Amino acid sequence: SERVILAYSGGLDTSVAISWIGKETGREVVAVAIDLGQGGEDMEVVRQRALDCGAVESIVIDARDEFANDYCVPAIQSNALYMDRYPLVSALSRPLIVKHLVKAAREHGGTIVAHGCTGKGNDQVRFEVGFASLAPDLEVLAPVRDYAWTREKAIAFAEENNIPINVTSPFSIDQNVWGRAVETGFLEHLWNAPTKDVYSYTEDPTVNWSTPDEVIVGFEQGVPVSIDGRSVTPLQAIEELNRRGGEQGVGRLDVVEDRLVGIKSREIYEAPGAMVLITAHTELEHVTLERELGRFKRITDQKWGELVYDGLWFSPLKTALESFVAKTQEHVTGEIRMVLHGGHIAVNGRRSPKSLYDFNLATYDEGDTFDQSAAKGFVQIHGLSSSISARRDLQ
Amino acid sequence: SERVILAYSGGLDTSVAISWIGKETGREVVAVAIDLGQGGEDMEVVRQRALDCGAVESIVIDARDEFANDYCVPAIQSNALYMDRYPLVSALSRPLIVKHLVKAAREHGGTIVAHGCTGKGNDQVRFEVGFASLAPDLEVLAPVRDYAWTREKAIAFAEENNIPINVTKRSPFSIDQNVWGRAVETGFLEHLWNAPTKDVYSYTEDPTVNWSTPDEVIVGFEQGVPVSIDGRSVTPLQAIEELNRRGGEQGVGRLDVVEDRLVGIKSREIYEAPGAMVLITAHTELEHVTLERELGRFKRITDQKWGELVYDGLWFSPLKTALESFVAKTQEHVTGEIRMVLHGGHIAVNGRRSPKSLYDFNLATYDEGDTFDQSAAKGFVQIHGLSSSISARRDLQ
Amino acid sequence: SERVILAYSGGLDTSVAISWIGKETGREVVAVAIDLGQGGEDMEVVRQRALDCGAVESIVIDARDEFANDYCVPAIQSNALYMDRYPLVSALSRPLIVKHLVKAAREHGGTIVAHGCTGKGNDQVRFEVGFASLAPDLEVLAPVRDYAWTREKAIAFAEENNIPINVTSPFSIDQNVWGRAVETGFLEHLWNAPTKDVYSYTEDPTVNWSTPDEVIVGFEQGVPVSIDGRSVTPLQAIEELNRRGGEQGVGRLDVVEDRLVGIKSREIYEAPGAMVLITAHTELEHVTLERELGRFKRITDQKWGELVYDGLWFSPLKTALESFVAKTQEHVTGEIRMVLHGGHIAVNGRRSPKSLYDFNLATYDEGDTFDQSAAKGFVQIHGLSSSISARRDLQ
Amino acid sequence: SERVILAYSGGLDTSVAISWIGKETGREVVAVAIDLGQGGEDMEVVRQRALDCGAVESIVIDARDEFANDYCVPAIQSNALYMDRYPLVSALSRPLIVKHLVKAAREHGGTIVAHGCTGKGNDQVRFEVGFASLAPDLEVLAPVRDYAWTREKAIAFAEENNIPINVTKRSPFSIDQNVWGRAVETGFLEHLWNAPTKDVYSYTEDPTVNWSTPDEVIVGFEQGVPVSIDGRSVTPLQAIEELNRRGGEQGVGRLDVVEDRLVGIKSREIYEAPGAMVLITAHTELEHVTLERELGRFKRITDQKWGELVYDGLWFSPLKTALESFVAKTQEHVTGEIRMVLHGGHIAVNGRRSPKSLYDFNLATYDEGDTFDQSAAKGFVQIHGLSSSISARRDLQ
Ligand SMILES: Nc1ncnc2c1ncn2[C@@H]1O[C@H](COP(=O)(O)OP(=O)(O)NP(=O)(O)O)[C@@H](O)[C@H]1O
Ligand SMILES: Nc1ncnc2c1ncn2[C@@H]1O[C@H](COP(=O)(O)OP(=O)(O)NP(=O)(O)O)[C@@H](O)[C@H]1O
Ligand SMILES: Nc1ncnc2c1ncn2[C@@H]1O[C@H](COP(=O)(O)OP(=O)(O)NP(=O)(O)O)[C@@H](O)[C@H]1O
Ligand SMILES: Nc1ncnc2c1ncn2[C@@H]1O[C@H](COP(=O)(O)OP(=O)(O)NP(=O)(O)O)[C@@H](O)[C@H]1O
Ligand SMILES: NC(=[NH2+])NCCC[C@H](N)C(=O)O
Ligand SMILES: NC(=[NH2+])NCCC[C@H](N)C(=O)O
Ligand SMILES: NC(=[NH2+])NCCC[C@H](N)C(=O)O
Ligand SMILES: NC(=[NH2+])NCCC[C@H](N)C(=O)O
Ligand SMILES: [Mg+2]
Ligand SMILES: [Mg+2]
Ligand SMILES: [Mg+2]
Ligand SMILES: [Mg+2]
Ligand SMILES: [Mg+2]
Ligand SMILES: [Mg+2]
Repeated sequence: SERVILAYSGGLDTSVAISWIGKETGREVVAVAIDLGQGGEDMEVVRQRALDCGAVESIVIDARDEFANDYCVPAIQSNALYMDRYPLVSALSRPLIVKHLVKAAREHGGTIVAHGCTGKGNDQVRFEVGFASLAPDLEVLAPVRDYAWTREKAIAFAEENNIPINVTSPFSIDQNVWGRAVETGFLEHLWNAPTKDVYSYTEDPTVNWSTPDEVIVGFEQGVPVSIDGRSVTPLQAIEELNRRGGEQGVGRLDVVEDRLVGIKSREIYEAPGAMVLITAHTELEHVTLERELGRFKRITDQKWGELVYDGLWFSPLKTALESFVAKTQEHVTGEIRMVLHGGHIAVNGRRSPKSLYDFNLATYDEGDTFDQSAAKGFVQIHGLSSSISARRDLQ
Repeated sequence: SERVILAYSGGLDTSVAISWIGKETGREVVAVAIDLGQGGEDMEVVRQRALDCGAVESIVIDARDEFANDYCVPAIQSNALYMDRYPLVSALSRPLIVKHLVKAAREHGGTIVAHGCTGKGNDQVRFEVGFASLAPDLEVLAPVRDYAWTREKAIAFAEENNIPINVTKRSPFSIDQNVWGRAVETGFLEHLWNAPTKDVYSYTEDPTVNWSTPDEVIVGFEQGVPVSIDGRSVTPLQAIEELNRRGGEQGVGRLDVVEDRLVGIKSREIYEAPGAMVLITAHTELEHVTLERELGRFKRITDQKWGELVYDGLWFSPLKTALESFVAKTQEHVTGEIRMVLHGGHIAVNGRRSPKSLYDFNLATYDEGDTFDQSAAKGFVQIHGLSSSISARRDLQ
Repeated sequence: SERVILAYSGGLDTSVAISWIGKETGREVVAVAIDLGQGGEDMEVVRQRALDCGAVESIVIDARDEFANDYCVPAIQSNALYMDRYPLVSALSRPLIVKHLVKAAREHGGTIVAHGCTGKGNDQVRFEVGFASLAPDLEVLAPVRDYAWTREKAIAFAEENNIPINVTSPFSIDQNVWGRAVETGFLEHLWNAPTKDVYSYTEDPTVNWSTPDEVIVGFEQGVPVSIDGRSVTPLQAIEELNRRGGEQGVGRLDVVEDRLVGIKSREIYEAPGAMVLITAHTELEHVTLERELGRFKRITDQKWGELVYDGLWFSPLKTALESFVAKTQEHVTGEIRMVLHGGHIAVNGRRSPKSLYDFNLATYDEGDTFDQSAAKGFVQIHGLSSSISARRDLQ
Repeated sequence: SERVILAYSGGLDTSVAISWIGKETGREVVAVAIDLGQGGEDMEVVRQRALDCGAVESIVIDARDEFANDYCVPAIQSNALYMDRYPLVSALSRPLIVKHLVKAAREHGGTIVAHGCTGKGNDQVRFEVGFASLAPDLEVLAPVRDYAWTREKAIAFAEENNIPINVTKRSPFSIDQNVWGRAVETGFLEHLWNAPTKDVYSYTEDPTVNWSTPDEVIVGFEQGVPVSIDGRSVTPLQAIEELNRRGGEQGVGRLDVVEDRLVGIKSREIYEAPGAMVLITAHTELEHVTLERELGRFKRITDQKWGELVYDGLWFSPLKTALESFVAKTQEHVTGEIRMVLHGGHIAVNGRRSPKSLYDFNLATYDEGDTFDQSAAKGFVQIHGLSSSISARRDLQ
């Protein structure tokens, strides 16, 4: 029916965009809001807002389990830490939102999709490269980037058209079950430290002095499946570790990162459950993956994180890396014990039915099975090519 | 006089090895003890012990500053973390010991060098590849690996040959320590479900002890070298020692790692490296402010490779040497200060400043001073996504 | 029955080894000879020789198709060129020989396997790492390396025990359907050029002046499946291109390579079919694989070739790379036209039903669909981070 | 005087662009023509044409040696082959043109630089990223991409404004050539099942022509720089030109490539680069003789990355610059001679010699002089294979 399908968050800009897009294009607007565990307002209140702001149809998709299962678990399996710091909090959800917006377009006669991203962020890239890969036939509208859009203009438009919207905190927040990101003007200066007011997912790391939390996280083929012996879904694992890590101030990040669009920016993140899961998963790989496979997998972990940050979730390199990763995870099964305390994650135990750790090869005790007679010859040949090079250097 | 040059630590085993090597080879032994900040017994007491055990010469080399400057600083510049966990505590010192043992051989007429490493560790590799690179003419003697030299054989030899040595009780800990960090291996910790207890720690206090007084510290670098702490100029050795103290008081740098040995097996070790972890963390944060994006992405690859080379006994290899040329160029503008809070066993960055910053407030900000030209973005996104879009179209066709 | 299973090539050393191993160990010997297309003597003549030299059982395994399908085709799919020169001629067959020797051990009550490799080559590594991965319970005997073995000693042993064996050319040859390797004393000097006598698989590149051979090689999901429109099996593809490439002197290689055991050595190879197949497969990937996937796949191609050279065919990194490769090959389907002439392979045509080449995006003709309005903005942001770095450098 | 500095090739389009830019901007134009060995019209004829078309100044820079020394030699040292096919013919010259255009701007009071690249090629990127790095104060004008400047608009403008220019017939070939190689694009070859015909070639003869007389050539390097041919000393430019001639006579360096443009599309191009391919082939062979194994493995990674950076318009990027520091160290011992036969369009190596060789005859040989200690091999194999053996055991358990 030649609709515009709007990725709808419930905020001022996308709410005004509904009738603004209607006027600019002459088309009806279907609002699509995704529950990723962002909390705050009930999703029905968001759904209703889009209707009151002129959407012909307004839908909520509960994608929390899908987000955990199909986006967060892959990030865990590639130990994804952008800059070796950031578990891709905002980046991971964008391809999922894209997927559902395309699906909604097929269902509701949409020929255009729209998003409210700005022109100096990464999110525009993640949305628009995604749309171009999944549905190039759809026109993509970026009203906030491409149409001389300002808050004042949006508010003036809302006033002129009696749009029922709240137009009344200096924090720019993005949160979901995987983590929370905070931008504020004060923190754009790199010598300014964050204050307690920036935080929500986590308690101050000083709170629980005599009550550390020791937790055991179990994985089966790279997927988190248990906490302290209790079976859990991936969403439940993330939520429980968000709570337990958050109570210990774990996962507070303060990062200067390279945006794909050419600039550095400073951001604050809270990602307690994510950091516990990625740390544990890494420790389990050290127990279950052979040396040279592990060395190379640190390269593919890094590449994967870059691809997803760079808006290339749907790229063929990312997809092929997933086939590599799936094979590596076959035996990544076992339990990792960590103490959560003081904002810190401290591993102190591992066990695995797929362990490559061999006590008898490692021990000096009576059970020692390592044949040391091999070592002299190994060292001689291991060192030979660089020895020959050194001789030449010195000649 | 065709001497044996012994890498001498002062321990019972290598002490009795001096006398034993003398009888078994008929050669004179020169003991060389290197001060790397291992503490323990005074070096002169160590030096004398070798003499009393039959060494014809016994020397001590104070290499603490050389170690910090020429080994620890390179590790900082490559953010060296083996397994992404371990800043190479025991690995770093080995090439420096090799260098000095070779120098001692040339000066004291040595034709044989000896070490006390075992046959299932990495240190044998680091020593012997080093010797093969720096001085292939020297024969290498490894009594522990190749001639079954044990504590028992040593205690027995010293009693049978009336060697004036005091036999110390056996420790449950296998410990290697220097100014850069401390490594602990115990039988109990060979079981991966056993957690360490407080008795394995020495360099660091439990995080709970000084919990009430978090320590905010500023570390300054110039061209990738640590040069100041809280505004005070320091040498690299002083930087390491001060941050060992301050991080140690906060329980920072406690590591518990299952690592891949080059000799094909996994093993579990405890490390304490408070100063090293503060320096490497701060250095990494400073590179995020001062190195361009794609240079940074590739340097994480070379950082990893460098750590592997040094772990694998390849400090002197031509790839390691060539990576150092790459690293030196990258460090030219790695100058600035990083502010961190040490608390709870954790290092928390909360500030950066740099006269070489690539951060541009006006390009990043949303305030009135915003200079970012957003008109470029639509086109950038179209072309950045185009090759994968074409691939997707083919996939779906 | 506590047998030794010998990897049996039919030569002097392994023939004498049969009764020598029998005396040294007191065990019966099962000889296992693999047909990899090495030609020369009929395989039955080889089988019979082992019996006459004292083997209790002697078997021939015809593994030519298996070698092509399961070892050569993976090498094609990773464009495997060691040193960017050598398509792993001798390296590829070793894991296959290992596989069949282990199988024979299970069938014939073998507790020991034996091979005739020397101590300064790569082949000992490929055999023994393979045995250690597939069957660590088997003792591995290396009589030629570990038992003070010399040709004179072997001949003296044969004389003393009346072993019926030929004990009478200075070439050290290893050949199979994938290629031919030649070692000779004269060529151990790097300023010595090879003479015509070193060659067998290929004609001199000067022969066919006015009769070049244009060939079309077709692939389906990375597997060679046609030549000049004719369907072929992978073995048939290799054999036909060996012939056609060989007639044009294609695939003559002269390489200084790094052995895993620490030394450089000089070797001559003939690999006409292999080089045609790998060249064509590479050209087809340039047509069918997206840019950044191709850039990364050149890294995995190199790593794969190193792993196989280094005796790590069965390693978990190699196996995981195969999962990566399998995904990349999904659309590597199409035909590559090349001229074979003068020792050279010259591509001059491609076609593919899975092509990523878009004529209309590339052309300047009337059909041009490239939107150039995007380019200014792309260049501005692509260049921004290094521009900012340059500004800092210059300040 | 707020001049426009025009990267001037001498072609019809940019010639009329001079006059057109003058009227459209009211600014004076300075034309800068760079001699990179493109041949064709005499540079002074080119220089004069710009003046006749209204340029206030017209200069010619002979950059042939600078190009060989500072751009082609780095490409040789990184064995630069884009797609593992293309030695960057057109990509290499762009940063050198940028440098000279910036220098000309400073000298002649230019505030604007202009180029004639299109919006779907790589050259726009190489020019504009270059300008943004070297001289961000300069405005960049791109008439072809941004102001619809075409041949037709040029032929029309020159007739309407009485411009004293001779209008040459359109070529079916889009050609870019310099001393390093030649690139040809034709409509016919935009179809991937069309083979090139003899008329697309110029730098090289058909391989059949001189088939009866194969050319054996020795190329010598010193620290990775080509310095001799058949014993005769040469400059890098002389090396390139001589091997262009000798390889060209044998049909060497004919390339036909489907490549990935940075702007997201594939395209098909023909190249002729006889001298470049001989030099890069020889340089690679020499590294196999003079660089240690693991250094060589990693350098194939940096070789690939360097070629990508330069293709992608990132010659001036800090990763490229840092890789150059890595490369310089690797080249220290890349000294020696490589003997090849040029014939049949093919380059066939058949000899190497080097005073810095890592080849050791006695370690390799099976003759009586054999020095390889085989007793080390069994142990090496046991430990080399151990981690994958343990993994296999777990897999099978
Ligand atoms: N949960 C969601 N469901 C649907 N669309 C979403 C969701 N989250 C984000 N988006 C889309 O992503 C765009 C960018 O997200 P964001 O950076 O959160 O901007 P916003 O929500 O529009 N403004 P703000 O109130 O500042 O967060 C939004 O404009 C929406 O179009
Ligand atoms: N500071 C040093 N100066 C000289 N040689 C050293 C030094 N530290 C270690 N070595 C050498 O390295 C070998 C292995 O180190 P280590 O594992 O510390 O052995 P050890 O000291 O002999 N045994 P232990 O008493 O248990 O520490 C020693 O046997 C010495 O040969
Ligand atoms: N086709 C095969 N079937 C079985 N075993 C084989 C085969 N090819 C090689 N081998 C084994 O691989 C070992 C090394 O191969 P090679 O280098 O060919 O040595 P050889 O054949 O024993 N001596 P030579 O006559 O010089 O080739 C041989 O000794 C055999 O044990
Ligand atoms: N030798 C040179 N000296 C100066 N500027 C150059 C030179 N070669 C190329 N350029 C610049 O690079 C741009 C693109 O190169 P090219 O593709 O050769 O364009 P053209 O020469 O204008 N068109 P054509 O006549 O078809 O070759 C040219 O328009 C000039 O601006
Ligand atoms: N505060 C925010 N809204 N941040 C959104 C982006 C977060 C992070 N910089 C990313 O690119 O993924
Ligand atoms: N406890 C010890 N002595 N450890 C020494 C070795 C430490 C560490 N595993 C290394 O290889 O460098
Ligand atoms: N002439 C030979 N037998 N060569 C066998 C080995 C060939 C090659 N150097 C490899 O390691 O694979
Ligand atoms: N025919 C041409 N003018 N080609 C110029 C570009 C050549 C090559 N594709 C490059 O990007 O460097
Ligand atoms: Mg929002
Ligand atoms: Mg990493
Ligand atoms: Mg010690
Ligand atoms: Mg043979
Ligand atoms: Mg390669
Ligand atoms: Mg031109």
